[PDB]
Amino acid sequence: DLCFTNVYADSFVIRGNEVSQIAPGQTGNIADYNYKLPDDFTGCVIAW
Amino acid sequence: EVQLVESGGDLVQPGGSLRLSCAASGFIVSRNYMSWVRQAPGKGLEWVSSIYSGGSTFYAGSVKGRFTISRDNSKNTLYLQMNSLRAEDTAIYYCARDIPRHGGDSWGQGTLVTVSSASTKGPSVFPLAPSSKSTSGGTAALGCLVKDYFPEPVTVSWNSGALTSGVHTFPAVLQSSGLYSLSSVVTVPSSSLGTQTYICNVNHKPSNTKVDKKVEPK
Amino acid sequence: IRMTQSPASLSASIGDRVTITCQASQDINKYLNWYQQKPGKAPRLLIYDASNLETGVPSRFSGSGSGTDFTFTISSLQPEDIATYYCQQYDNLPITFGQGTRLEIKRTVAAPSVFIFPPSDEQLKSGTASVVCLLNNFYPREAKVQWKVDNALQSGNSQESVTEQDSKDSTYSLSSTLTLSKADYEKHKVYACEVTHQGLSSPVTKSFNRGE
Repeated sequence: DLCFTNVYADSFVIRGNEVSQIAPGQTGNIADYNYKLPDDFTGCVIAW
Repeated sequence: EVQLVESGGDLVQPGGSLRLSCAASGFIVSRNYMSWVRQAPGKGLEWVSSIYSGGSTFYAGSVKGRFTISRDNSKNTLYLQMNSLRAEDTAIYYCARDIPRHGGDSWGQGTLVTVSSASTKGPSVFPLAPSSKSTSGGTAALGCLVKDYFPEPVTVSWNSGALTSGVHTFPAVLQSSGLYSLSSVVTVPSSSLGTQTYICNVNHKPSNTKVDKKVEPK
Repeated sequence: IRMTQSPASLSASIGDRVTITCQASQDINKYLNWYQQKPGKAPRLLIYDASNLETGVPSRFSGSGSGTDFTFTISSLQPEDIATYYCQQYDNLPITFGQGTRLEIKRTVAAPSVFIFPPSDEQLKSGTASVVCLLNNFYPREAKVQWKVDNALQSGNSQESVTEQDSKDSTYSLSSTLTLSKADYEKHKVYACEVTHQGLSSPVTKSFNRGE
């Protein structure tokens, strides 16, 4: 239903144990030295 | 040299707050991964806390909210503020730098924490003077006895550290009174008994007890 | 991780081939370090990642593994190799160590030298006594030690402490501590400390006089 100005899709490859870290409010090597999701978010992490 | 004098702590009542300090030779504390292991007496080492190169703090389940970690850029000195202590935290604490994957390490000598309710009481120093029944043609032995000291550790030196041969310091054993004891003996030729003066030095760091006892064959 | 080390008392003679096995409960891949802790002195890092021995180590220690089960090997057992070795995994946040495998060295028996010390006059006049009989250079740590009180079996009043195995001569030292109060000391004058060693010889009899 909704409408917005743009949708930003970012893509990475992280090993399974670290998929938890790419979320809001997580700390570790991946979310602190490599990619940091903002504290507030409206988005859907998807991993296969 | 990465040598660490992580030496802070000796002991408090249950519910106190102690402050550890670590230290640093080739590197800066805030740039390399560091952590604090915990070795209970006679038990496998257990992991308490860990710091990262950008300030991330991770704790153990048993120390959630009682323990804190903190890193000091000014003087190295990785600080670990022990709070909300208890009567089962007694363990030797080792400062540790872990480079994560490429492999080097520093584990410093580490410091003893025995946190309890009892009070500190000075050692009782007693003379082991060698008996006249020692072998005339053999090698005689004589040593210095220390009784009823608290707390650990206690070091025994002979001739101000000049004599290391034949030194046998028995590990401390808990008596029924809650006070520790140890026995130190040495093996020296009988020819130096009347011409070399032997003195034992008991050391108690927590109470700064400096007792020197001169021992002579009778 | 429920780290599991299977050998805890393993004893080989000089220059032998032994092996330590650390086992885990998940896939830790290759991130398991092997430590060596000598008595009192701080632990050393021997094999990081489970497949890389640190430079400067002697070149006998080798380890290889992947996924759950890991193994640690010792190629030449030099006498100065007595320690306790630990396996650590450093990438799962609940970092859990292993139990340790206290390694020791085995050699022939030796004739022990037995000394005993009498209490000092000051302690005796201060209402307490201390009688210590000393045993040095014996094999093994396990030995038959007994006390005799009025020709009746005595138990629950003795204590023993064994020194850690020596690195170069592999000898043991034992001490027994006996304590009594002035009233009991002033009424009882024969005390003996007798120990039987594995080496077949005449039992040691220790006698002392009060005057000298």
